[PDB]
Amino acid sequence: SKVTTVVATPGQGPDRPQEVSYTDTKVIGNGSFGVVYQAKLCDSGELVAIKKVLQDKRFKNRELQIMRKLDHCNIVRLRYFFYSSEKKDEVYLNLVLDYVPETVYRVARHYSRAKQTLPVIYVKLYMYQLFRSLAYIHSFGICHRDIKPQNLLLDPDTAVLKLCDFGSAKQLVRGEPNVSYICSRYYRAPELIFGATDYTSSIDVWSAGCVLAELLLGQPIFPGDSGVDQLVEIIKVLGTPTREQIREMNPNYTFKFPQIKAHPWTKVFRPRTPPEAIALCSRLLEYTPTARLTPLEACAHSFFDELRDPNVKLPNGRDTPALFNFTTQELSSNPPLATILIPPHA
Repeated sequence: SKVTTVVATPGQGPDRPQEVSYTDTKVIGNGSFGVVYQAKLCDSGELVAIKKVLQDKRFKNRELQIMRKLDHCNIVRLRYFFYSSEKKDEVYLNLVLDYVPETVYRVARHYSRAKQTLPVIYVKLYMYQLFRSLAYIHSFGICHRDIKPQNLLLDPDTAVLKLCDFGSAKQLVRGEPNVSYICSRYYRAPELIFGATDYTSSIDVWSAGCVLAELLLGQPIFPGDSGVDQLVEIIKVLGTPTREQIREMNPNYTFKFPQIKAHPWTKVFRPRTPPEAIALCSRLLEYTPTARLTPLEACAHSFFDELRDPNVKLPNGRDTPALFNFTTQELSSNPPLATILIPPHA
């Protein structure tokens, strides 16, 4: 019934605002983040998302500034943004984003409620796409700081994955400190749990490594409602961290801990799990942050060879989505991998 018309600046490109118009405005959800809507652009009939947060008098919005610098097919694209007015005599930023209809969390839960596990092909597609999006944003020095299944949108028909929510994202610089209260419960890296403030982008990776294990296992790998609990689940799997490992994570703590041996990664997963899946996990979920693979080194991992097979298709008969359209930016961390990341037939 209702057509809202606004004058919005576009996400990227030059600063030249246009008349955008939309209708069918539904709440998708709301939380600490503010409110997220769905709506339908009057022109294309194309669906979009609108994230509405209150705007600080004092400062320019961080999430906005980051979103404008980003363009990559595995990351929700900021189409437009505008300023408007639930709390009166005050100013709201509105980000108009790509709409993506599912989330990994919901899909994962669907498979779980049905006592089944996601087919490994879908794990392979999704994790690979997530590892690219990190590869990209990390190359700008930007850390997302809140990797978890809910922030992984999906189109079930096209198998495209898009990372979302940059509300916690920030650029890490060596020698600047950073607040250690930023990851979500099951996915925090140990350095964070221990309250370190000299952490690096390798936190985003430890999280992905949790998302992987979650998808293979059908339930969270390192659950717990307290730091202590999470830490005991971690030690159960990785074994007692050494002195050298603790210093690498957080110097101020080098507590004592329970002396537990490592339950070999092969004994952690269901029996017909692929060993490359396991192999990958073990290199992602490392105590020492510098020992963790980088996101690009992940994409080039064996687990992902099937995606580079020239005959791969989706179970529904369609082609796999863009997997190979790397840019110079994405590759800057380590350009030789192109020889493995871009396969003969692409």
